[PDB]
Amino acid sequence: MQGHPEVIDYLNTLLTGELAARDQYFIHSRMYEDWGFSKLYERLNHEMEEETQHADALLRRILLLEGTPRMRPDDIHPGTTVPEMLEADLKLERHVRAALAKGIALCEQHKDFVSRDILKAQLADTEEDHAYWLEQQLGLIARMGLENYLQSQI
Amino acid sequence: MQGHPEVIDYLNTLLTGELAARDQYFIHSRMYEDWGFSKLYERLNHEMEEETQHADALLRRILLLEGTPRMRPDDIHPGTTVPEMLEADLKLERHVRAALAKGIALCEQHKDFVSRDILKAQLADTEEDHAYWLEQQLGLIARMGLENYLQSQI
Amino acid sequence: MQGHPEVIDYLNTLLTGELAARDQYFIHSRMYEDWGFSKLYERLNHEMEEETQHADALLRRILLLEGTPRMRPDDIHPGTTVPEMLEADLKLERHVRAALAKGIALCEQHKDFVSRDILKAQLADTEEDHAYWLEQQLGLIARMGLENYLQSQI
Amino acid sequence: MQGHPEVIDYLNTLLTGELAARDQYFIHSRMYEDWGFSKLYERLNHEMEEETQHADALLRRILLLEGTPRMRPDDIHPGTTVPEMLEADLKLERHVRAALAKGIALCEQHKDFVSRDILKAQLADTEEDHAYWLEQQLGLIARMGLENYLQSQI
Amino acid sequence: MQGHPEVIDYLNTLLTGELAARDQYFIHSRMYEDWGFSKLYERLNHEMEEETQHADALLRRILLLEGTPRMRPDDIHPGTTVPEMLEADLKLERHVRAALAKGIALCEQHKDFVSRDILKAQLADTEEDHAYWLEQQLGLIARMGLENYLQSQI
Amino acid sequence: MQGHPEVIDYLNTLLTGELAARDQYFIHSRMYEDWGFSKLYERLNHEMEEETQHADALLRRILLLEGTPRMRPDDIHPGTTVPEMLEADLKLERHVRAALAKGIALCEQHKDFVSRDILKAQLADTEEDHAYWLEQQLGLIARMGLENYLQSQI
Amino acid sequence: MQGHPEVIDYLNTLLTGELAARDQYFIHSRMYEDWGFSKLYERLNHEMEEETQHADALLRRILLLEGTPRMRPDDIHPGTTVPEMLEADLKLERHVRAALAKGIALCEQHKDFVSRDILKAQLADTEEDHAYWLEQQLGLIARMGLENYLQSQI
Ligand SMILES: [Fe+3]
Ligand SMILES: [Fe+3]
Ligand SMILES: [Fe+3]
Ligand SMILES: [Fe+3]
Ligand SMILES: [Fe+3]
Ligand SMILES: [Fe+3]
Ligand SMILES: [Fe+3]
Ligand SMILES: [Fe+3]
Ligand SMILES: [Fe+3]
Ligand SMILES: [Fe+3]
Ligand SMILES: [Fe+3]
Ligand SMILES: [Fe+3]
Ligand SMILES: [Fe+3]
Ligand SMILES: [Fe+3]
Ligand SMILES: [Fe+3]
Ligand SMILES: [Fe+3]
Ligand SMILES: [Fe+3]
Ligand SMILES: [Fe+3]
Ligand SMILES: [Fe+3]
Ligand SMILES: [Fe+3]
Ligand SMILES: [Fe+3]
Ligand SMILES: [Fe+3]
Ligand SMILES: [Fe+3]
Ligand SMILES: [Fe+3]
Ligand SMILES: [Fe+3]
Ligand SMILES: [Fe+3]
Ligand SMILES: [Fe+3]
Ligand SMILES: [Fe+3]
Ligand SMILES: [Fe+3]
Ligand SMILES: [Fe+3]
Ligand SMILES: [Fe+3]
Ligand SMILES: [Fe+3]
Ligand SMILES: [Fe+3]
Ligand SMILES: [Fe+3]
Ligand SMILES: [Fe+3]
Ligand code: NA
Repeated sequence: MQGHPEVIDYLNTLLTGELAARDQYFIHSRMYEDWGFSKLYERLNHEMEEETQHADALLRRILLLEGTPRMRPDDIHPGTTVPEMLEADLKLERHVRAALAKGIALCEQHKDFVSRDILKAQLADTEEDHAYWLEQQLGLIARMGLENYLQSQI
Repeated sequence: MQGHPEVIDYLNTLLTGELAARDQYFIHSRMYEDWGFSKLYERLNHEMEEETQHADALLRRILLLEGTPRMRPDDIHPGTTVPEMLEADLKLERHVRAALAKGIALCEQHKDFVSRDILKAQLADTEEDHAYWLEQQLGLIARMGLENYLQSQI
Repeated sequence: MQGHPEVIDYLNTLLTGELAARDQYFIHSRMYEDWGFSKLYERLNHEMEEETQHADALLRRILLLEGTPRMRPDDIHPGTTVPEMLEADLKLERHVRAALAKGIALCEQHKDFVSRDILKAQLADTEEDHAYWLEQQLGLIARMGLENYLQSQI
Repeated sequence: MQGHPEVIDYLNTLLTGELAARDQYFIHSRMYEDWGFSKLYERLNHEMEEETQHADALLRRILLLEGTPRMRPDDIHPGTTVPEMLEADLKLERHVRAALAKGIALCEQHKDFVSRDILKAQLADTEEDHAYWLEQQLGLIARMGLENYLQSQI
Repeated sequence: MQGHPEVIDYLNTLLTGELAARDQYFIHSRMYEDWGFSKLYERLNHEMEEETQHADALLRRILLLEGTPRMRPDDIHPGTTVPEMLEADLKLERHVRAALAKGIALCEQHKDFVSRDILKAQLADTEEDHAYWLEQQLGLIARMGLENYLQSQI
Repeated sequence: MQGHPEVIDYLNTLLTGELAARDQYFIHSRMYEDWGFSKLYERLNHEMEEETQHADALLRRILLLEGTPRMRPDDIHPGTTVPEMLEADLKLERHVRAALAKGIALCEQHKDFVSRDILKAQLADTEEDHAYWLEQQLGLIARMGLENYLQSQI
Repeated sequence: MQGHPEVIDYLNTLLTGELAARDQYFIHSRMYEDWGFSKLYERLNHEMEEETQHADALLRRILLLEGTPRMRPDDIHPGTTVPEMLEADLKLERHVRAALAKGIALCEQHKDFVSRDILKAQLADTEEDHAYWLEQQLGLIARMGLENYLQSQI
């Protein structure tokens, strides 16, 4: 079934963004492990798998709609310290959140309700799981201090 | 069996107080979880269930005594930080403690010994479980500092 | 992430309504049990738990959106006989249904699609589970008579 | 193997009748459930599955005999109340019974003994299971009254 | 709860379409089995069950909304060869897809968000399961030839 | 119990025909295995066992009726290639089908209803299992070509 | 421990190549599934996981050696048909093979024997698993024809 060219293009924009999110969590999780923070490694490794699934859902939907997926990831922007890395992932998730919301609006306008639902599932993941967890870590650092927070992530 | 109107009225006062305790633990537990303190969430979520059972015991006893339960909760007074929330719950439990003790005295005076025993069970919970645990947390903050205490509640 | 103030306010209106639904089922279920209708007790006790979960979902979403939840329940309006209690719960659910539908429209307008989905889940529960079951009981009373219906709920 | 054109045509008449029986039980069972009579729902849902199997046996036999099955169901005639629905299903089963008996006679005449046996299996189901159960329900309503009968089907 | 007459009417249009889809898969699956293609039989038998569930969801929703379901299936249009049957089912699913999308738009307009969600679930099934699988089979025939494809479906 | 001499004689005719069917499947199944088509071997080996049981039922019935069974099999007519062997077994089953139908008519005429039922069971096996499967194989060869069909039977 | 800058740079070149291999298998596997070749989907999905592990081993080794991993994947070059996709993956694996062999030589020269061993493990995977399997598929297409080969991958 041929999708609407505007929806396919916009799914392709989301796809290169999810491929990038996957890669930024790839490097941050391994950096965390390199420093001995295994709890941060585990969480961001898990989030890398989750972004791979988000990318996979977009890719498959684009193929079903007879589009050609764009496989070049967006640039990533890794941090160099634990607070910079948390902030960099939160900025990325906020960008994804905004992009998914605009995508849902576009899908509704072009009456592509299944693509809309696929983006809504990812939006809920972005807001209630990925971004929220990051806001919490930054909040924890603010409440107990960075040293105590890092101790808790060994 | 018709209870004494003074006992029924006083059980109704305790009931609106327990409905309020339930609700104050509802909001504090979720605030704790919002900030990433899952151990505080778990404990206050558990205490919300316990106040619901205390409310339930009062409600059922009022119905057995052919009274009409008053279902409007007392106002709650949530805190805005972990130490304010602990202090606010301790103040509420101290109020409940005093109210239950006065109720036991009233039940004894009106020779309603089963209602007295129901309040005694709740009084033991209030003093030895709910209030004591709160005093302990505040004591811990005083002994290791707030930052260390918060770290321990992640 | 800061939610839209209009959405947060409206979620807060829904929250005080769910806290009230929870409490009206609290008292009706116990009244049913007081009279010996254990099947009505079981169903409304189950519905009290369900409204507590609906309230919980709203409360958590409001906190995620950086709002302050309003914990005062709306007034309840319990019945005094089995048909009045069924009618009173149906009137409450119809009110909730209308309020949730208006909320979904508001969330769509402010492009808060995750809050919309949370309300849609609750709307489906309200229409297809809570309100429908009540309409059925009233329908049963109409078809076999109140005496037979009450016999069936022992 | 080419069947006798008269037998194939007559199997096709039975087939559109079974497709209709399936559909009339589809709607009646769901109407019963809509009203809260789950025991009537369960029985007629089960009978819908049974008519689907009766239809399936006829359809497959028609294909084996190199005919073309007629898939348009006969008109159905649902009732609007429990006694009308029982009467409407009994009238349909009595019609099926008569049609199957005439079919068995036709198959015997054209020496199609396997098609005869397939109709005999369905005739036994129609008389001893479907129609009999309906006659029993109507008999029960007559003996204990409609209100008591409906109570028993919740 | 009385639904909007325009939504009820449109659900009734979808219902007669699902009853038809169920019946077209009924006959095609049995034709496939008659020819010895058991893998096609299994898949279309499974899809017949799925359309029966789609019909059932619509029927129940119409009853909940106090409408009267229309139980006459749309005409079906079975093929006479494996490629015609695949094409005929794909044409039917494309028609259903378009009809469901228009229905979702109508439900949104009349603020019937639960009926909208029921259609969205069916739309996802239609696009991502039923229609996609058909497009794949036709694609396979194009890539390996009809003879090889038929061999693979024994 | 002495059977009718005409029925006994006719059962004896069917018996020598079943002994022959058993033997023709004996040789064809082993020829299929000799060539490496193990799926054809398995099916015709299974059908040899089934004809042995059909023969056994006739033999025992003849003895019960105090007749003397005729144990000389009819001549068989094996094919020399897979399509000739399928055609030769289909011709044999069509002959058996016709002979069983005439036998059922004869049994009905002589009011030997148990012998009739024994032949009806075998007739259903002949039409719906043995002959149908053969027609299907020949149909498959016609649809995918003989080479592909043979590949599928390895 | 600081690695040799020339080795770190060369590991970084291999890393962007493995990230690309991972992505080319990502898209090809999903394209294969889109067309209904589930065996090709399964194999290339498995190879995507394997390249992710190869990338992960390089990334971690670069961090251990105190380098900064380069996370931008090389360009990929997906095919548009099954033979083009197989050829495109074989060309990529041949490039990886050559790059790994040059890397092993470089590591030996700089006496980084553990990095050498990590590349040797990946080289064995590339030659004996990934590239060999691709050569086999192309060989199969050449021996039985593309149509038969595609049939075998459903
Ligand atoms: Fe997760
Ligand atoms: Fe997660
Ligand atoms: Fe994502
Ligand atoms: Fe998640
Ligand atoms: Fe994310
Ligand atoms: Fe406890
Ligand atoms: Fe406790
Ligand atoms: Fe208490
Ligand atoms: Fe306790
Ligand atoms: Fe307490
Ligand atoms: Fe429930
Ligand atoms: Fe419920
Ligand atoms: Fe609710
Ligand atoms: Fe529910
Ligand atoms: Fe509710
Ligand atoms: Fe049955
Ligand atoms: Fe039955
Ligand atoms: Fe029937
Ligand atoms: Fe039956
Ligand atoms: Fe029937
Ligand atoms: Fe399925
Ligand atoms: Fe399916
Ligand atoms: Fe459907
Ligand atoms: Fe499906
Ligand atoms: Fe469908
Ligand atoms: Fe068998
Ligand atoms: Fe057999
Ligand atoms: Fe036989
Ligand atoms: Fe058999
Ligand atoms: Fe036979
Ligand atoms: Fe492997
Ligand atoms: Fe491998
Ligand atoms: Fe590799
Ligand atoms: Fe490998
Ligand atoms: Fe490789
Ligand atoms: Na082949």
